[PDB]
Amino acid sequence: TXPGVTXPGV
Amino acid sequence: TXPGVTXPGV
DNA sequence: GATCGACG
DNA sequence: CGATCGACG
Repeated sequence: TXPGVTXPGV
Repeated sequence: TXPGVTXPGV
């Protein structure tokens, strides 16, 4: 996720 | 699929 | 991070 | 055609 907590996705 | 019956996938 | 989202 | 298809941070 994110960042943070990428995306998703990427 | 295949082709035939792409891949999967692509 | 959370049973992750977006190319024949 | 196919089949709850399968493989970039």
